[PDB]
Amino acid sequence: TKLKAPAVLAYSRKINPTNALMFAVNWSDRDNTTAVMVGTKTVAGTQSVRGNPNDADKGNIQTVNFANLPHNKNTLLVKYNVKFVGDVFKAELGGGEYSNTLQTALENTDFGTLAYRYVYNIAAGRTLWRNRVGAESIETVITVNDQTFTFSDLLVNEFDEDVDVAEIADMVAGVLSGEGFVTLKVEHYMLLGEGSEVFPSQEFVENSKLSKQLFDLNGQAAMHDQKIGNAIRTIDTWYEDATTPIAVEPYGSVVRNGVAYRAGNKTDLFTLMDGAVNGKSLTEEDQMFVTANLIRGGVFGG
Amino acid sequence: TKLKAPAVLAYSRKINPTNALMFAVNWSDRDNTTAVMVGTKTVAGTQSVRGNPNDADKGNIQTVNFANLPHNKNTLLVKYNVKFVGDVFKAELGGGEYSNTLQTALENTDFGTLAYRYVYNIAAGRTLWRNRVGAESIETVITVNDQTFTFSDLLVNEFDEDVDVAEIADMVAGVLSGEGFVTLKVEHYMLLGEGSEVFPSQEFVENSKLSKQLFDLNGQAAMHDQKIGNAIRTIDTWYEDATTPIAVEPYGSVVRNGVAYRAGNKTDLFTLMDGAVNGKSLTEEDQMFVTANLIRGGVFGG
Amino acid sequence: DKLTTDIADTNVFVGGWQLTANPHEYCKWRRGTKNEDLVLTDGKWSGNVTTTKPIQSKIWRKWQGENGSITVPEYLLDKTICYNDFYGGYEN
Repeated sequence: TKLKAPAVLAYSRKINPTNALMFAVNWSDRDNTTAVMVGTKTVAGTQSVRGNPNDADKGNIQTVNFANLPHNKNTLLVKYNVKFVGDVFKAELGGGEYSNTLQTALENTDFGTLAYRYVYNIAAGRTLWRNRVGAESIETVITVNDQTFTFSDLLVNEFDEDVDVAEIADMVAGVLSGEGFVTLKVEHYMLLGEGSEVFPSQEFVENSKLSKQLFDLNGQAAMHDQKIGNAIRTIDTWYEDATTPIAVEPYGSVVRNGVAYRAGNKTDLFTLMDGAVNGKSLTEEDQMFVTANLIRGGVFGG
Repeated sequence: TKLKAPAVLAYSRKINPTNALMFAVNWSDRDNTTAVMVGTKTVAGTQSVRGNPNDADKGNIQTVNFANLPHNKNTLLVKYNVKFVGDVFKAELGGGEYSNTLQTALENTDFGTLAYRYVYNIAAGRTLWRNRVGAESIETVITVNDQTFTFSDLLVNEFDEDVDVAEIADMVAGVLSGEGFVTLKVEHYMLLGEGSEVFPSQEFVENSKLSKQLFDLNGQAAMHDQKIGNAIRTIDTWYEDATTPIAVEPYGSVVRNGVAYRAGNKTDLFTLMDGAVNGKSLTEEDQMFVTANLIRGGVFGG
Repeated sequence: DKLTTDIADTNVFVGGWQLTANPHEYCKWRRGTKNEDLVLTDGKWSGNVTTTKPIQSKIWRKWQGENGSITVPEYLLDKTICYNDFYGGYEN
């Protein structure tokens, strides 16, 4: 026995968001959208690094990218489309023995809690990352198969029971449990105030003159689709000493805190995945974690 | 012990001001706000550069900006929204092996005084550097959670007692010590005189380029958001040989004076946070300085 | 075979050559290589130094430096001495 893995085994992304475009609107006039633009501003700092104090003198003086709301509109709108996709247990490019034993292992997983946590991360505005900082009110409009759901300020770190989140999560769980797909056009309205600086996705650059460069599409401020998709799967509350939901990862790994939350304590994806294939009984929360990693995607080879 | 600081450790900015848009009003006609336009006059002159002696014969048609009040309005109005945000102890890139120790070492911070000095720098006119100079009348209106506050005569150098700043400082300290945000719409009306020349903030030009760029949003004179953020945190009167409040820097460093006040004398932020996570007894003033830096934010790694 | 009881020219019984400049030219006290000195000034190195990062695997103690100078042979001046906080000079 002991089906190990295909070395080539990989799964695809079952939750595909678009690039979250940023627009400037008013809280009452949400139809007059204007492209928030990514400009560049120059900056004179103080050269304050942790190490040597003898270069605290003279300017830091460099250019960065900035994106502010114009001072005639006080609301930031974030447009994206999240497409949940079915056939989640089939391997896109992995094998056909290990994948179907994993399919039969997770065939009784609770897709309802999975879909509710995804639609809650969409609807509470967790896809907004620092744009929620100092927001009067966060209104999320989710249009799914010609049905508009409006959400007020929900508490994000706890997945409290809401009937409209459960309503959208019904078709999202129906998609994720079987075949098919569903599309969620999500519009965020946050009253950031007139002229408030917004926070689009920053870019990775090496030889650029900009110290910080924001992601843009034809100059319009936008968030990365991988950033939005990372904030979809910030549902993991089933690791050891769970306090806050972290992103669904094969190791429970957060880059920012610098510590993996499921590595070294036999609660990672690969040990539970090999156990689920080899026939030991999985509990419900780690079954949901393994299914969440399957619909996240990733090469589970090695 | 020996809790060594993370290399990725950073804090977000917690005092977020908008760009200070500048308008022309009268002293008794405060509602008619006309936007102060940056004019730009051309100056004819040959180029003189060190690297190109062959190009000094002809060229360098430069066109330098300026910004005065119009000859029918005698009051300059400066509008900006300062957004104070809470949970200043949360590290955004740091983590929680060091940032959680900082939470539990700076919980005894008197945020009342911190916030007082922030709102006093807001109200007294620290955010109006060269255009409060020579003004026969200074006025500040703060609108906060549908409350209007009026300030006329506050000397900016010392933080004297006035119950109006104190009133706002209460809700500002309640934000900064706890969770949430507060927004102060600050409009400064300074009576400089009929057609007096005003002072927007300056973009960085090269050694060559043009003489001086004034800060423009959509053609109208304004001042930088980080420059106002320099004004708000200008509360540091707790370094050794403290004469005037300086901007709270991780090294206590001012660029324009060519000296750093807290660098190289064991009062820099980094030694104080390592002392806090190693648990030696801090006084109230340096702990307040550390909390002011964490409110300011910035990456502290090495 | 070097510290012998002869006078030679670079020897120890030197006689006749004390009159000449030969025992001070061919027998040089602290005869070293050319040795130029790359100097660290406030964290900023002078010549072809290029600060690098050490492996941070097992370092117990590492003290930092801002001033001072390093003595580099002229042979290794051709390439960057690549000064580092943990181990000083090398060939990389």
